[PDB]
Amino acid sequence: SSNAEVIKELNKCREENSMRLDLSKRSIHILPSSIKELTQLTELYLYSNKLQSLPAEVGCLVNLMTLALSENSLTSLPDSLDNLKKLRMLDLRHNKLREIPSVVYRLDSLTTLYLRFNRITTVEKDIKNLSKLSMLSIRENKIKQLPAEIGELCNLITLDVAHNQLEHLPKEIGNCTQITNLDLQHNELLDLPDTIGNLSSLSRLGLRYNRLSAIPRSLAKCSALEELNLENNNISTLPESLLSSLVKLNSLTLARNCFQLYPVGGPSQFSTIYSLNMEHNRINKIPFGIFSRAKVLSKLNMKDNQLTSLPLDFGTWTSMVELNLATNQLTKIPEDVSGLVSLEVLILSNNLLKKLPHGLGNLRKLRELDLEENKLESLPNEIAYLKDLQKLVLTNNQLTTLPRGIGHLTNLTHLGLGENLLTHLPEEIGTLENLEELYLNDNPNLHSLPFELALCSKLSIMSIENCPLSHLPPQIVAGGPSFIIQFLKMQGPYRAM
Repeated sequence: SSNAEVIKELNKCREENSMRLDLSKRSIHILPSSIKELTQLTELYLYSNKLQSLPAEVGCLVNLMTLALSENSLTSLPDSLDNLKKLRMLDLRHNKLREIPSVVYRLDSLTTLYLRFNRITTVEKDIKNLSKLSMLSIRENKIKQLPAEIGELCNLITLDVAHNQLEHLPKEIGNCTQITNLDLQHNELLDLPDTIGNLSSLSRLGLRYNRLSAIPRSLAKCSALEELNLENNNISTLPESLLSSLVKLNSLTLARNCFQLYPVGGPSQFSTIYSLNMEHNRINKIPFGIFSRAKVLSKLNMKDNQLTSLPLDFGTWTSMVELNLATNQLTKIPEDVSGLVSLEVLILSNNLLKKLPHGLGNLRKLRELDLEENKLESLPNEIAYLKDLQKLVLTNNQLTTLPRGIGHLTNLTHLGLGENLLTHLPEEIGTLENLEELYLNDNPNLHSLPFELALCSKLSIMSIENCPLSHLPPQIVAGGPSFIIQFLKMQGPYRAM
């Protein structure tokens, strides 16, 4: 972009006396000093350019309120910006700064300051001069510690310091009582200050990917929290009565932390939570009656744990919609499962299940049932009642035959039967009118396919690898699933139709 275009637009802005000037996305390398004349400017946009400095004449724009400089190559700012006593927003993201430019600390009128994607390493104590600051985003820098003077930003509402190197938070942060969004994820925090509980207005607290070994109990004062995501830390236990005090908390994630037992605090500590994710831990037992007050608990994720049995109150979980028990040590499913009348998704992959209970047939709302990597010897006949079942994954088991009720899963689109010991498919496979995918790969004893498989008019993916299929002609089997479906139509009773 030629500079002469920029000069012409600058003249156009002068004549129009536009309170707004937008020079963004013009690959400007250097800016003309004539900018001095545009004293009427209240908004100046310069984002997505190649600027490496600003001219000191920018400080002449004493009426300027918004200055957007993001997505540049700046390393400093001219000291003349101190004249902008009306500047409310300063945007300096993706800009290759190594320190907050000193002139920024003197802009006592700022309410919004963006410094993302820069190589800033510390916030100096002069941050207190920005007493009117309500938005501070110093995300994605190399900051190792925050100054205690951060606590004088009493008007701060959102503090976004994610993807930094904070080891501890300054205890003074509690004096910022108007904070509602505190993003601290992808840091190296080792503990949280007890004064965090003074942020009584806090609704969003981002803590995942840090190194916290515990949570302060004073956090229980932050009753405005709606989501507590504590993923990827060392938390092994929660403070007693922490959960039961967060009466707005609807999403709890305690994943990838070192929990061996469920959090202490009794059934009342889950009474307001829609979703509980406790994956990748070492919990070996779900306590009896733990969800007795969890009237709105819909999603329970227990993947990658050490559950050896389900609690005997399992059937009481009427409200449950999605239950994930994958990568555990379960040897059986209690008949009580029939109480889960609202259950829609049941993930049981990577367990030690040999049989499924009769009660599996009462899961009238079950749509997805994943049973991959178990030791299943057979399917119960009641499988025929899962009329809303759409996905039935049975890969890597010891299944040998399918019950004739399998054809009653009229809503089934996915039937995964890979890595099993199947000898035949039942002829009722042909009533799966909506069957779209049928995986039969690695069935060493599947020597034939029923003619009725030709009635599955939507079947669009089928795996036959490492199946003998010896009752089918060698040329047809080598021709792939297209030729086998064609062969079963024309040699079967359904050709003339």
